Amino acid sequence: MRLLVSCVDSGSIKEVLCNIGTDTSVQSALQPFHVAPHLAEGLKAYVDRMWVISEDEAILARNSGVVELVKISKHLKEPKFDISEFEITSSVSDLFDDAKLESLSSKSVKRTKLVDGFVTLCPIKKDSSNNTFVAATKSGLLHIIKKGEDKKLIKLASLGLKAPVEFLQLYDLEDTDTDKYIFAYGGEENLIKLVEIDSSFQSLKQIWEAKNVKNDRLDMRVPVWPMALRFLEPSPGKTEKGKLNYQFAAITRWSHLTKYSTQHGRKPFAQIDLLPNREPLSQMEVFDAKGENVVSSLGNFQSETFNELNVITTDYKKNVFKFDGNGRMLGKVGRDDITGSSTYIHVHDGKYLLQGGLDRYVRIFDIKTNKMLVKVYVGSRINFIVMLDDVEIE
Amino acid sequence: NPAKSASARGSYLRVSFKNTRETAQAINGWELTKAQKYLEQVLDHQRAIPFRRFNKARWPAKSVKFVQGLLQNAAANAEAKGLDATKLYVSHIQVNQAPKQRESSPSHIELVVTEKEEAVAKAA
Amino acid sequence: NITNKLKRQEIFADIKHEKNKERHTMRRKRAKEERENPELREQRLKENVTQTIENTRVYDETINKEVEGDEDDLMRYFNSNSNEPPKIFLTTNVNAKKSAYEFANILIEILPNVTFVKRKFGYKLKEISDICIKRNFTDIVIINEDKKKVTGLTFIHLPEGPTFYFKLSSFVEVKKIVGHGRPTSHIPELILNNFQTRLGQTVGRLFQSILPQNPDIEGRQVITLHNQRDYIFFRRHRYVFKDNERVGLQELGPQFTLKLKRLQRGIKEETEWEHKPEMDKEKKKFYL
Amino acid sequence: SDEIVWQVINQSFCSHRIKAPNGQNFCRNEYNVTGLCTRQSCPLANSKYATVKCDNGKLYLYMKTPERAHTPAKLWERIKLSKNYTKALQQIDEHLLHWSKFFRHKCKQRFTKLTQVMITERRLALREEERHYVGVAPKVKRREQNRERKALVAAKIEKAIEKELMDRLKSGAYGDKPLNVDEKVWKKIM
Amino acid sequence: PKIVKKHTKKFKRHHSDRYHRVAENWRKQKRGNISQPKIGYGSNKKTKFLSPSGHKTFLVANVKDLETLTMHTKTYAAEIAHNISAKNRVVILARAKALGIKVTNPKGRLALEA
Amino acid sequence: AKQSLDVSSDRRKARKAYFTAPSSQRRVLLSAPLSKELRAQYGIKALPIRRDDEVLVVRGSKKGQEGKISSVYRLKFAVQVDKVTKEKVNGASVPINLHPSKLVITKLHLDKDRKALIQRKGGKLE
RNA sequence: AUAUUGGCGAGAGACCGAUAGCGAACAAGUACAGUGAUGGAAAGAUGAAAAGAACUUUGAAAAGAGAGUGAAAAAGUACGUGAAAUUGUUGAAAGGGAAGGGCAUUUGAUCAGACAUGGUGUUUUGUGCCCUCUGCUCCUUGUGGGUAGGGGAAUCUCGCAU
RNA sequence: CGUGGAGGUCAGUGACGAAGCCUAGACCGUAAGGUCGGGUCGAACGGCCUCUAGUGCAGAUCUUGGUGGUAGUAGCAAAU
RNA sequence: UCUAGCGAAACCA
Ligand SMILES: [Zn+2]
Repeated sequence: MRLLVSCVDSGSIKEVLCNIGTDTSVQSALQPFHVAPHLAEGLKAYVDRMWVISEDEAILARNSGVVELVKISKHLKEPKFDISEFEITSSVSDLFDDAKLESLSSKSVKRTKLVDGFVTLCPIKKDSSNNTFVAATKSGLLHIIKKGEDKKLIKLASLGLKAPVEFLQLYDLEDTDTDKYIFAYGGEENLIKLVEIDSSFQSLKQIWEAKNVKNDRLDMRVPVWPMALRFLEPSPGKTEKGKLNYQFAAITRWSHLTKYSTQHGRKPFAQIDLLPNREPLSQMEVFDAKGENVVSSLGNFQSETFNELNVITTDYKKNVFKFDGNGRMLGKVGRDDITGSSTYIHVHDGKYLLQGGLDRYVRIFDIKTNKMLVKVYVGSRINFIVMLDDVEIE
Repeated sequence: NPAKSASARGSYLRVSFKNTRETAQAINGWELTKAQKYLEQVLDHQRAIPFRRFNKARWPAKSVKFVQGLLQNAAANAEAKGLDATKLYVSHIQVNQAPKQRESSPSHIELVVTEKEEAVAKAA
Repeated sequence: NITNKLKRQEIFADIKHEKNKERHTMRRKRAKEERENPELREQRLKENVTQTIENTRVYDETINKEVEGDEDDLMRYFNSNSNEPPKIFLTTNVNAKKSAYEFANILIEILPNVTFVKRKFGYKLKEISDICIKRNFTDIVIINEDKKKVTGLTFIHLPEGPTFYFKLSSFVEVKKIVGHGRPTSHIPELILNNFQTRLGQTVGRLFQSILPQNPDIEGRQVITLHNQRDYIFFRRHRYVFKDNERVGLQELGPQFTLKLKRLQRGIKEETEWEHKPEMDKEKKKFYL
Repeated sequence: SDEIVWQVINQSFCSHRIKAPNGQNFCRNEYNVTGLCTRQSCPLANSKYATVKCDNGKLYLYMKTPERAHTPAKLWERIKLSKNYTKALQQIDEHLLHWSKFFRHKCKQRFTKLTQVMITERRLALREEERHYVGVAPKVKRREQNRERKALVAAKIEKAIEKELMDRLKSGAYGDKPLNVDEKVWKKIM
Repeated sequence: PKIVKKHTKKFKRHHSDRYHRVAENWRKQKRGNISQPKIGYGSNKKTKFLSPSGHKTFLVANVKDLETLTMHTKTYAAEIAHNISAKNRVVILARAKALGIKVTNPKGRLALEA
Repeated sequence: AKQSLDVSSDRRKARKAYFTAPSSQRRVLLSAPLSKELRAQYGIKALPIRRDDEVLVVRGSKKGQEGKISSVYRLKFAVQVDKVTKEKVNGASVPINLHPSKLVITKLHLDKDRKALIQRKGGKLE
């Protein structure tokens, strides 16, 4: 297994070559074959988001608003294996706008001040040879980055959204042939909104907005802080004329799993208190219980049935949760081994779980058996990991 | 403070309890080496153990033998802890009764020896 | 075997008696043989080693590992600047009693540029943080008292610095100390002990930042924070550099015990580390 | 039968009835308006009955008729009360028209109490909570005390202080003839 | 109202200090310097069973018992039973402050951490 | 409940039966349930454990461990599995006396008596 | 068909819970006493697991002290829990051949002593069971109960938030 | 008013600590007594309506056990 | 005759 870890405390990446069963916490256990620091740029500019294009290049998100294309090589470690060496080829800068964020710092739930981050780094198109990628800020700035034919990153557009955008998910299910580019986004009292952008990437159109539920048991307004989202297949049966054909699910801050059928309408037809006392939730991943890969490359759950949906989330404490489509807890994941708030989790290939957070520990978990596969100390706070191909050296 | 303090404990000690209480009250609050030299003078009948409650000053040998055995034990424990010998004075001592039969009156002797403190002259 | 009470007690006590007889004779015979030869004494003590818990701790890679980006993080999340002294803010919790006021008065003399407030009802922590930022306080200290006893401490570095919640267990005043000593205006030196884990180095850099730098060498005063078994001990002392090469001490001000309960990113935002009793049951990790 | 049922409930075992230290009695009957178990109070002893009672958010007037003495599943009739306090008291007086003074009076009282409880709960939900309650297990407390004692006795911290002070001194870190150390003693080190 | 107590002290047996085997409960003997219990010391019927807070106490085991004091808040005061576990005591306290009932013994088996 | 008169429900009789049991009855008492896989293999839930077979631990402080049984300590109603030991401060090793109700058998050691027992209990033995 | 404080077995108890219950829950008709006939005790609880304290050291030896196991030695084969009588040390006070309490008050020491922090009216804006339109559903069929979709607060109005 | 046991009930309490013990801690009872805090502790126990009794102790030179002073005294096979 | 060691019982609002 090869891993690339965005290491915050160094402001770098680390390449990890380790086999199944590697545990750094025990001397008797398997030790990792190779640990490689790369591209250390200080804590002010740590890696936010990485996009691997198949092998030879990766895409980096700075905290300085800079998006970087990096050439990836392999060279022999001098049990034999190649290690990887990194070379930045192109960079596009100046994509953050903290002025609205310090402007909105009064109406803010968190106690710390607000700074911009690249929340979304992904292609716009499910088809390959896209060379047209998106970069989403917390400031609502959506940037259209083109890989040039001279192999140079060039920005095409910089469009605005509403203020704080905690998350932005693209819809990649069906009809890649048609030029229809659907995404959703939301944030602190910023409703989940479906927006189509034009395929010429010069204009967007907000096509849908959610609506809030009625008042609670205490007749209070329910606070709106959605945290994450994925898409499903649209509604089967008869479409209702002029509603929309979209079905998708989301995780709020206040422990609500919220399901959305646009055929039903703008209000949640289903909202679930997952945890007592409205515990904060951080990320949201979707998975098959048997480790199967049932999602898109952007992770959208390729089914129509909300009851088939199974999710994994994290709080701001040390907890990793599993839930069904109804909110019943399928279990806790590696609860006895983590000690930190898992900042980052990810379902890799259906059957592996990337974990890394404040614990300074990279944890490959099994999806199906719920067993820890690999534990690695890295010496840095973790916010993002990509997993390369499985290698099984010796 | 447990750090600058050693301890010695004796249990079930088949001695006359009343005589041991007197000779333990005689030794309290003394420097360790001076108290041991005093106990040596007791064995030569040079200086006697004064009797206050259970009574004039005798020389009860069997009590003093076990007492200085515990004093050697506490000194060895202090040196294993690595304390000063000259600062080391007995601070606490207590005798109480052991159970009667397993008519005799045995006892539990214990003592705590402590380094004498020395203060620091303040600067400016 | 035997289940009668008085038979079994007697038999096992006599077995103990014969055993301790034999052990005394054997150590005395070894003592005679090591009177003769000082080699096999050394061969015994090299042969068998007295196991202690300090000897046997679960291996951690955080021990003796360098911190990545330690200087930028050290200026970032900590106030580590000789140019900028810290504004320290004392935040004694709502409806405080007299005991926490006395402990705050103690803590005045420890910390530099320290400022006290009496909290009032209805001020949220974001509002307080905003006001302390506008007044350029760089860290706030919250005393949590309960039942007229100071039980908890909270440390927050203000420019989005990390939150620390320590549990104070045992506290001794100055007057209950026998070797009393009188502290002076002189800035003490500082001692940090056994902070070698990565979280321990984080906490050590925390206390290194919060405590005043630049000690007064004239007034021979020192403070100390010892770490043992996830129990840190605060004391403070006066120097006697003896001719006999052992420095002499007098425990000047108050002593207490702290234990980190919670280490959180930011101003109560996300928790890096917590304490649990299920962590305590393993009894050999000692998360420092 | 109501007075027979009442004297059974009174002179023998009312399962809901709770006995105070004062001597006063208290029904745990969920429909009972007053807390008490008295002749007017037990809903079991009376067939005409009414009660302000809240289901999750909304407050409902619950009516009990002698007409439905049988069929206790279909027993209670429910009326949604208005959020206007005045209008809901008017609704109470409407549905309790030609009705006795006790049920209307105590029913208005219970309505006011429940609405003010709603107000205080909204307040406490909005109220900031720094401290949270922790009960401490005695097992945990004893481990804390004894292990702090074992750590303090184990670590002879004073000797290690003397060690690190000699380490800082011999390492340097004080210059030539420091103000800490006497000059003769420092020359003995030198 | 103004609570009269009629007897501050306690009523002890004659010669109760003179022997350790003799208890301190009132037992009738079968000088006059010993206060003897009698019905004249019985307190006023309005003032009887009143705390110094001015309430009548009421033992509460769980939340359903606490809800029985919903209407009589100013008259009574809830007291948590001695054997309630600490998980339930915080729930009882939150529910009681929601109901606005004075708890006689808060902070029993409980501490406030952070 | 108890329908036969010849069955008794006295606690004192039941404990006196339990603690004074002969060893042939004890191996019937010392029984462990099979795995879901072994139930899918043979169609049978629980079996008298012996020492030659292989097991996993599903409760206790040593939960999620496994091994071959070293020896069945029938006198203490207990069973020493190999490699689940406490290592003393001398360095020597002593196994945890496990209890077969807290164990799940993973790999059976099949014998002719064992195969015939599976057959008489209705097993679909391969 | 009847009796059955014995034998061989069962099954029960509004029985006693280790000074009780058989003398005997335990190596009890035992130890022991009597020449004998006979009489006849006391004595239950480490822990979940002995994991029963490796090793160093004092120590004739008994016992220690470091150390460690254990969730707990505030469980160390003197062992669940561990009352009183009584003993030792320290602290405080009093006494000088002083005895105790009752009342009442000082002094000294000491403890308790809000998770209290709201209500009323007005105003700003926002939101929803508020308004409007379009539904669905349960019967106790009414002075009902639940529930959906879209729109609006541009105006009114209620509740909520502000 | 209190105690052992029994029927019903509180979907009573309880390993986040029952019962018991201590409590120069508070409260309610005229009292018999009851309630809570704290400490210790480790596995069961209470309130209410009834039933039932081997059901309430300071003495009986009561029974059994434990511990005093006498007293380091008498005295040295007083048991060894 | 003294020391040391061992060490009672009678009786006891
Ligand atoms: Zn009633």
